Amino acid sequence: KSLLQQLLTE
Amino acid sequence: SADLRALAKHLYDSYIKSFPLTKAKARAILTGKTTDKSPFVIYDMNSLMMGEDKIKEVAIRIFQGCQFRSVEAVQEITEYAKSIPGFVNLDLNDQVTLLKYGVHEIIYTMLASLMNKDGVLISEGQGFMTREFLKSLRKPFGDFMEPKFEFAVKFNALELDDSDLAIFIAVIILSGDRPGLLNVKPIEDIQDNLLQALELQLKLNHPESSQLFAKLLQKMTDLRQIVTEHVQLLQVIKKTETDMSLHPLLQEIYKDL
Ligand SMILES: COc1ccc2c(c[n+](C)c3c4cc5c(cc4ccc23)OCO5)c1OC
Repeated sequence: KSLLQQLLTE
Repeated sequence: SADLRALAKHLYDSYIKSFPLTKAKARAILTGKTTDKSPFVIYDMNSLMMGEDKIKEVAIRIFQGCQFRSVEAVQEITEYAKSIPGFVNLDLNDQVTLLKYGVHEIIYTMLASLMNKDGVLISEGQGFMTREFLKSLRKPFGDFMEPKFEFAVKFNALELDDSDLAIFIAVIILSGDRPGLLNVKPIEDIQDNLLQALELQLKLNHPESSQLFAKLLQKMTDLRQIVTEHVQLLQVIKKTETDMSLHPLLQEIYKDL
């Protein structure tokens, strides 16, 4: 759900 | 000492990779010391219409252009935070929390790099919006930017360069006092090291600037008041301004805050 979380694992 | 300079250089190199528009490139544009450009100047409604192609009532369209630039900045700052040694090994929820509560302080910091007392570079340096024009927007829109201009003029008088800013931004992101952090100690340990690198950077790069380090610590306090004040203004906007709606990334950041 978190957008920041997906950004951080790219 | 040598380890502190290698950390400082690593952070500068990542900063250059993460942020396409640096303070050095921006002051060139602002002072007109560049070859390409110039930026299109937006100083009234007529020049706003003309400059539109770079890149709903006016206050609104402007406010909603700022969201997308803030959204791009969040992404660049995220990329930058992942280069700070130790940061990607932190609990992933703590990374999210550090960026959530830290990204606006960093945005306001780096926005000073694009400002002088007369206005602000926008669209990756392709436009310049005057301070006067922005204050002439209807309440409460005329007030968003002014306290950022007031911050930036005093911040800019410190004369930091990109090398200084890289470490200063990293210190701010590694703040162990953000709400809901699960494991504070590893974050303060990293920040303790970034603080010592910052101190040595200021000593060597600004040898005649007495107490510069103490002055930047105080700017970190001032950033928190700026962000508090900005959140209040946003609150007032949710309470009126009918159609308005944050970008989903901003909604995440603002959720609670
Ligand atoms: C991250 O870089 C940024 C980030 C935010 C902004 C920005 C420039 N402007 C004009 C605004 C802005 C202008 C406004 C406003 C709200 C605003 C909110 C943010 C920005 O409401 C009244 O007019 C910018 O410059 C390159």
